[PDB]
Amino acid sequence: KDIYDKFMCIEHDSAYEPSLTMHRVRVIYSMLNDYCAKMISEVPYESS
Amino acid sequence: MSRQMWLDTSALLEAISEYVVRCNGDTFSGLTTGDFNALSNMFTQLSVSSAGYVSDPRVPLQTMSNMFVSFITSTDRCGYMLRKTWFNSDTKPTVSDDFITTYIRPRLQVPMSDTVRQLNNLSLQPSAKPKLYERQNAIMKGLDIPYSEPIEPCKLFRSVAGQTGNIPMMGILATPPAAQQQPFFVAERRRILFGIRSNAAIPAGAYQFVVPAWASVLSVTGAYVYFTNSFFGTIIAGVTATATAADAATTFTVPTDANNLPVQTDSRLSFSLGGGNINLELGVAKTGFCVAIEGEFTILANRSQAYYTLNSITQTPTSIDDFDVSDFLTTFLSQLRACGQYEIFSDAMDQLTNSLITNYMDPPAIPAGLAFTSPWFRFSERARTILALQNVDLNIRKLIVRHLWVITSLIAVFGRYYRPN
Amino acid sequence: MSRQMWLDTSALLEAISEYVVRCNGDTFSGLTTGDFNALSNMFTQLSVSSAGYVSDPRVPLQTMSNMFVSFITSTDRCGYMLRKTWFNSDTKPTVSDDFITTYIRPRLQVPMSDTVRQLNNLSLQPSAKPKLYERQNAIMKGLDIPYSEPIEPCKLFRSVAGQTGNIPMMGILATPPAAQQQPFFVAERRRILFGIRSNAAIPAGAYQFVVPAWASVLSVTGAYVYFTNSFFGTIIAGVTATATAADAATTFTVPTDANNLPVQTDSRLSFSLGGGNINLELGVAKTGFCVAIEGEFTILANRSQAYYTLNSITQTPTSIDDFDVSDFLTTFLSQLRACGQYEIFSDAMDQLTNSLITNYMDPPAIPAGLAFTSPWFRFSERARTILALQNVDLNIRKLIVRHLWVITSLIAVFGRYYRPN
Amino acid sequence: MSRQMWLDTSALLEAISEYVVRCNGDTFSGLTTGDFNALSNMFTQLSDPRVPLQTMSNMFVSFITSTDRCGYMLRKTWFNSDTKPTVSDDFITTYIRPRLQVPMSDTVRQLNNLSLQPSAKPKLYERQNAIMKGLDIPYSEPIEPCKLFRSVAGQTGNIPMMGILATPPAAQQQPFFVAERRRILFGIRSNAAIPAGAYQFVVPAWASVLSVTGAYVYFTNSFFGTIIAGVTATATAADAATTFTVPTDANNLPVQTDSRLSFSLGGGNINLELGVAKTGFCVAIEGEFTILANRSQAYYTLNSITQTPTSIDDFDVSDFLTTFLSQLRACGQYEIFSDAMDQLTNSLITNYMDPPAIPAGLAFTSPWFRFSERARTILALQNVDLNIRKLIVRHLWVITSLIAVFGRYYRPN
Amino acid sequence: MSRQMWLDTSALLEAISEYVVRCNGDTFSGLTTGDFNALSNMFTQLSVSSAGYVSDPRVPLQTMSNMFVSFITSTDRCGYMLRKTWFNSDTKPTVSDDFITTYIRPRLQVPMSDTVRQLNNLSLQPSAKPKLYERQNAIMKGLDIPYSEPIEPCKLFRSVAGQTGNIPMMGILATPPAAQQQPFFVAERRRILFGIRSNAAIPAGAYQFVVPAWASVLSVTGAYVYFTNSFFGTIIAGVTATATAADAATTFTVPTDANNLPVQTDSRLSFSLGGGNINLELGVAKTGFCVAIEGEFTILANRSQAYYTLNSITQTPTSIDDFDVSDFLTTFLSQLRACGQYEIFSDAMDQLTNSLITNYMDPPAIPAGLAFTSPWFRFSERARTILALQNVDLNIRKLIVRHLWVITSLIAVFGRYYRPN
Amino acid sequence: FYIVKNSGFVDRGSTGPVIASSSVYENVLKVVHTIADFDAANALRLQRRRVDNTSYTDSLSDMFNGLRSISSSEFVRSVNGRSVFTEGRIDAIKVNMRAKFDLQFITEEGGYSKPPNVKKLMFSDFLSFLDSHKSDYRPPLLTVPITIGLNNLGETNSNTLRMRSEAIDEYFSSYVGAQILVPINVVDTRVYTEFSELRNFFTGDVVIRDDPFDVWDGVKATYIPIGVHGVRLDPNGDQ
Amino acid sequence: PAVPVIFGDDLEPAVRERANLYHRYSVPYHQIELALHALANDLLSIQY
Repeated sequence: KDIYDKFMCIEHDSAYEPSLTMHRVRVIYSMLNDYCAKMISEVPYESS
Repeated sequence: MSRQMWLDTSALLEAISEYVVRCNGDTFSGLTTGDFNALSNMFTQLSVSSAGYVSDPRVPLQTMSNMFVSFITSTDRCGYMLRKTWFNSDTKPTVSDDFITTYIRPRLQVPMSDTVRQLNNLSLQPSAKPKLYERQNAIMKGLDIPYSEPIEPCKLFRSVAGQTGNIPMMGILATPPAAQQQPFFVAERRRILFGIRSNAAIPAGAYQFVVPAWASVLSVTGAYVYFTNSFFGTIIAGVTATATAADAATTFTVPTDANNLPVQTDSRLSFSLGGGNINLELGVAKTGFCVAIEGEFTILANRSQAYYTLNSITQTPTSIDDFDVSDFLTTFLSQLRACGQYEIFSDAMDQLTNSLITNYMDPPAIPAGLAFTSPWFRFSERARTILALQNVDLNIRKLIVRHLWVITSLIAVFGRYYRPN
Repeated sequence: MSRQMWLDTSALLEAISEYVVRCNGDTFSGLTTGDFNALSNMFTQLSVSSAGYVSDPRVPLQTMSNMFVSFITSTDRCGYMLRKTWFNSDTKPTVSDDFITTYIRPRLQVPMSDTVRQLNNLSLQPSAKPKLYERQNAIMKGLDIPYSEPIEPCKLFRSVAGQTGNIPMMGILATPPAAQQQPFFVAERRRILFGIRSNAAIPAGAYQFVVPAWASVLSVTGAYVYFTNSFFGTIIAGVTATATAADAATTFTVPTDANNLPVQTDSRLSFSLGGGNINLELGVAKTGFCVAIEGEFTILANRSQAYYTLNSITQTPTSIDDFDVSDFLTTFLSQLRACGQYEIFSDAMDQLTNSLITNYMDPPAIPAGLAFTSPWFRFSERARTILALQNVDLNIRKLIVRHLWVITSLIAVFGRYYRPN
Repeated sequence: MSRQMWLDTSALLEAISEYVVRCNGDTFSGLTTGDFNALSNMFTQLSDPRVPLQTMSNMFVSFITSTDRCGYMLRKTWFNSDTKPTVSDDFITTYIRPRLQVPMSDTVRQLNNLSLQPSAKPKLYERQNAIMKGLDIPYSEPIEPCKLFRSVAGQTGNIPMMGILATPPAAQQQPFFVAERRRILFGIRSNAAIPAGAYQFVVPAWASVLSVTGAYVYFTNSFFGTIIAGVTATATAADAATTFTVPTDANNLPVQTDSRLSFSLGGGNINLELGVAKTGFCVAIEGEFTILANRSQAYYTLNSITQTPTSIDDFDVSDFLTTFLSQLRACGQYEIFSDAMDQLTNSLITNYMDPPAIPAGLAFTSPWFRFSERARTILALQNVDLNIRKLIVRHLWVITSLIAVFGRYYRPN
Repeated sequence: MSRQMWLDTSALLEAISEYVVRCNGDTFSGLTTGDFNALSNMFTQLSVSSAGYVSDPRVPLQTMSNMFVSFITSTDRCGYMLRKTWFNSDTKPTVSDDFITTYIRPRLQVPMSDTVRQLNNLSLQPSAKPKLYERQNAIMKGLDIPYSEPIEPCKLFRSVAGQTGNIPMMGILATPPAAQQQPFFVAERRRILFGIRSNAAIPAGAYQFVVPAWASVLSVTGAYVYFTNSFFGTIIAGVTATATAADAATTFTVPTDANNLPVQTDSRLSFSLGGGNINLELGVAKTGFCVAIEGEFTILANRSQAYYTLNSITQTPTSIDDFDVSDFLTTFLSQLRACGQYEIFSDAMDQLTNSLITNYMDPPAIPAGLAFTSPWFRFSERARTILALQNVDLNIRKLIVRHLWVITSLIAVFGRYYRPN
Repeated sequence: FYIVKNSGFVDRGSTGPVIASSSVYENVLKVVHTIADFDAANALRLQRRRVDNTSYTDSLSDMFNGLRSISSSEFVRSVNGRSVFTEGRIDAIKVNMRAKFDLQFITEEGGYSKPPNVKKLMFSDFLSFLDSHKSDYRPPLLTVPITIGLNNLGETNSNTLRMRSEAIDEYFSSYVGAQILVPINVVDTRVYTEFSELRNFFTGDVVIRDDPFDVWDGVKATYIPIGVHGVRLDPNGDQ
Repeated sequence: PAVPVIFGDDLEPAVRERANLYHRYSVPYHQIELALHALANDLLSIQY
């Protein structure tokens, strides 16, 4: 239900607010930091 | 909705087309062309019911066409358009149908748009090959076509008591003659020509040619008028093209110009075939002759209504052109073949055509002996057929044709971007 | 650099032209025209050096032509453009030259430009006389041409097994016939011609015609089909155009349409010659007949590739047009003669066209029998020659013609503003 | 209800079948195969599992039996549009409804036309679509040329043309184009030698949509296992090459070579050139035959039909009815149905011609399951406009197939 | 990269296709069939990952093909896979091209996959018409093919010392005989033929037939062996198909079975043409005879290499099939024609073929005499021609053919979804 | 989204996963009026006219009344345990506006004691919406709720007669009543019946270095000049 | 099966990243879900 809201903004229609897409481009870059830069490094495992 | 609403939208789609052409290869980065903005603004207005700004047209344009094809395919939906009322009045109907509500709606600015249309008939160099809009208005509301707009006389041709056809006469004009036959008035693409053919010389004198109803609305500028023996590149027999530097000048007169008009001269002439009859004074006797008028032809002011309303049509059967729809269909057809729907589409138009015709005659039933020789897009031939029904009074046949034309035109405009896949 | 980089800039210069034409005599005192706005901005995009309002657009436009001629002449510089790969791949070459740096680079907005372009092929009324840019793309990248752009059949022509040429086949069509000959297929500017000539009457019935490889690309709309005896104005003997109101109907059918198409009738038709053959049915025997299709000719969808790729060519030697380059050179030539370089240029070109062919044949040397019968700008002829070399196989020949063409055009565009002084 | 609404269910039944044949003998004890699991869920999505399938066939026969019930499916309108109809018959209410997933389902269908190895023998569904909505058939699917055959100007039929090919020639006759199950034949029989040069052949209508891959083109003298007279399949290592060309291909296609060829008859004409004169020659193309892209419409629309009467296959229906019939004969209901169908067929023809009356000269030579024939019959009425005949065929077909699909589990008790 | 990487990916694509056909019309509303799930997951692995969610499978597939064509057509990019070493090694090349980093990469599971493969060769009912994958493995790595997989003998045919053709022999087997001729061994689609034809009789007794190289790996089950007089439907002249109700039993014997094999019996035979020569004992004299072995033909376990390694090739020139590539190209060709590139592509292929040929002969130059008589997609022929080059060592030609095939196959797989517009 | 007099979906006795819903399926709707866009919907809401002596109505409402109302009961209709829908199709108004649908799942245990509380959106609410946005200069977003009842009768198992059939239907009526809705087709779900495939959907790769990279940050690498030295001044390009 | 991080540098074998320094885990997450985090490898590359 919360699929990346800062970028979706269901409340606004990108077709009447070209401004949104601009805002998105902005978000994208900040997402590099919030998601892309966080590297999965620990998958837990056991011997069986 | 309104017949007007469809025309308006069509006009817009046509504008979009026009500007797509204007923008082709003129879209440079770092530069926002005034043309590109207009093209863009139009896109917006197309999908005005779902957007206030548009990125790339590739999609909404497609969608619109697809839906449109899905519309004029089902009689159930587009039925309201096949009724006698839709072609007559501007009564805003109520139709619950996604396509109609979403795309068909007022587009032109009133009244400013009309003002410009009028100011145009007066323009110096109107479009040589005009848009469908103009034609649509002529054929439907019977409005005027620009005074300086050139036209090919042969299209204007219709059937008259004397000679039944125009092209058919080519065969007879080639066969040497027996007696001094009736005068012939036939026409080509870039020139109109008349004369009298005989096996025995014609007494150099005064001869009167009645100008046929169809041509009595023509006018020429920059015309050379000479004597000739061909017609569409086909040799005419019973005609002399021979003449001597000593021959007595030959001239003709028109009820408009009080002055004599020279023949076989290098002078560019200007005259009008409206008003009545052409008086030709043959200066030297000739064994059959053919006068040719080659120049720029335009329809006279306020007489286009004759051509486009089918008032040129006096008797049945008659041969008639198609107002050039066929030259526009091309694209939509090529798109139908691209996805094998060309088959189903035809069967649908047939149903449409029939369903349309039906609504015109009381009681509601396909007339007797209605047999189509050609497919929905060979209009010319199909109109001939509609116009040849002896059990339906003329005025109605014309309407059937005029109405069917508009719809055909519309299809040629709205379907172009069809791609279901 | 990239072949694409050259095209893009050509399109720009070719666009600058367009707008210069638009602004002529529309440059008023207090007005600001979207056209002049576009133009003045485009004047800017030329020179990498500076971006100030151009008070005299003549200057930079000149400097550019001059720089170009000085580049296109020296094989040490423009050599890279004559490699096999330059006409093939979009791989930015490692070349450093003052011209290429200052004037060549990508300029078309992407992806928009392509979008517009395709949307265009579907447009209703495309330019009747296309910029070079369009051909450049079809000839080089094999792109589609507008679905409803007109074209003159005869250009489209190429040599076939049956008859060697088109224009030459005229003289033979003039000579009365020995006896019932084999079918002919010739093409004029505005019409296609086919039929069978004979001195003796040939029976009434069905007759099959194989449409040629070059003409199976055609499609017509708004057409009048009839019996004539003229080819380019010349009289065809061994054919009759006679007929009478009693004669039985003479219909012909095409594979693409399941309906009979009438001949010698006033109805306007539309049909596709891409079906592979015409089936004619003479209603009454004729002492030699010739059918004519006069209408609007268009190249079927996704088939223009045959014409622009030189794939319609099957014989050798062959008749080949020039894709209209001749019509664009006019300006450049008249500008060369102006400063007395028409001479010195022809010599640098011969070195170019030669050095070009060289790189096309492994191992690297001029072919034997390279007899150039005409100068660099009569392309139509020089092409026939390249395509007549028995040494090199067909493909490499064709490739050279295309590659040559592109260079030729590239000149026709960039040279124009040339004035050495 | 909707025509789509029926097709959708038809597809679901053909799916029940497919997975049933998949699960045969692959049903083990401590193992639940993915196929069985699907099959199971399909059974549920429809209504021991034999009882229900039965109830369904029953109620179907019961329905398609009475003209009062299924009347609407017989109207010219049901086949023409996707307009939901007003009808309350507790059969349609219980079994016919949308079952395919949109838009996905369609997307797949197209991705399929580009698939490398499509089904060699497709489901009725694919045919129904082509015939009804005019959809495309996979580009790589193969067909037997002789089915693609319709009557043309030059010759009446295909098979009948055999007895004429068996009779020695009188004099150099007219070109002939005929087709077998796995090959195409074309040439010119004659009792007198024929010079060597260039010979124009015009590819018939029906055959102009074919395309062959992996084909051997050689000179023969047989047709459907019968001797062709007035033709010589003779030659020598010295004879000059006998090539041929098509518009679609710029190069020469050799004959009598061990080389595998792939060309297309969409150009409209074959240009053949003999290197040595022959006392009658017959060229054969034997390979894999597929129908060119976007031209499969011709075949399934009956738009490839020009003359009257004409030759017409059954779009393979006969092959699917086998099951149903065999289940009819085991009930005695074979006759009853045979008749009820004779009415179903009349009524449908009726609703296609105004005014509403069984047209002049309608005697059926064969029963309802010999479609290939009854089709010939309907395509034979010249007193009724052409196009309307075609439609009645197409339309009649769809109902037939639907029967072939829904009756199978019929066991009236 | 690795030749292996390309196969693993090709396999995946072939799998996607398989599951598409599996899901056609089996995609119902309330359920996720296993097949669909698998198809879904395969789509997921095709793209990168950074290709996000798959809302419409048509797009990623479409995108992939587009990138593939712009790759496979540019020598500069796909060059690496044209050098000798790419075919004969699993060396990860140091090449940077975003098509490969995106799509080509090890996809198959090891060693489990390899194992499942081996197990299949021992499987009861293999796929009758197998995937390009299998062929790819055979032609390139020379792996084994399923023991029960059937094949049409006539494909296997290659030129031998005696008869140099399977099809050509037809025109001769139909010409009556001059005297007792040499034995002949030919093959059809579903049967093998051998015998001796004479104008005179042939005594009863033992006759030896040397089973040809190409056929010495054939095996048949469910076979009927009889006397016949047709070959591909063409009648065979100089042979008798006559027999008396009480004739002397005619039997033959192969080196793999100690028991005699009957002729003209309703018994279904099983034997293999491997091991030596067929010793045939003719019961009653006949004026020319022809034996037919008609049944299910399979390639003898573990000897498929002969066929696919192109080892069964003894003489030059030679007959050779295409391993069926033509049957797979169909779609890609249709897609090419449908967007106008069939030509631009056909050019780029000659370029690819030529460069490949090149890297196989030291020193690096297109061998003289090389001239193709067919287009890239008619492999069967081009192979013949490659194999006919007298200049190059036989074993190198053999390699070239094999190599070209793999590339060609790869095309047939990856290009299918091409749509540039 | 669609506007309709009354609706719901009960499929009692089914073994499928869906047995009830606040909405219906697309094919059950009969579109008799189509409101093109927010503007138009808003415009109709504002065309008030006098009906009689003391009452007025408005083109939008006026249009809503033109719809046939199908008795709540008729939706939960059942025959011998299986839900059936003898009624026709639901007359409805199609409004082409962008809208968000709030999905909600409810599990039907089988114990028909406490009726679930399903969120239903009435025509009245839609008007209340159009009036709070009458002036907006760009279309507002309507959040349309849609509940789906999941079949979880498995936890309920006995053959004893407890209540009357009529009671069960009455229970399920809790799902009907909605006037503004979005088709069930809108809800995109994947439904697995064999655990196996549920897993095959949920599987992915992550390749990870066993030991974390050691990233050096404060490395100080600066040039240092060597002592005094013989300096050669490169000579200029000569001739 | 192969190193996930693609460093374009030319290094001494001794220190060159190699396959056996990594292990690949199959987790109950759809690729779509892990997607973004996979970019870290690309970022880790051009930066260090």
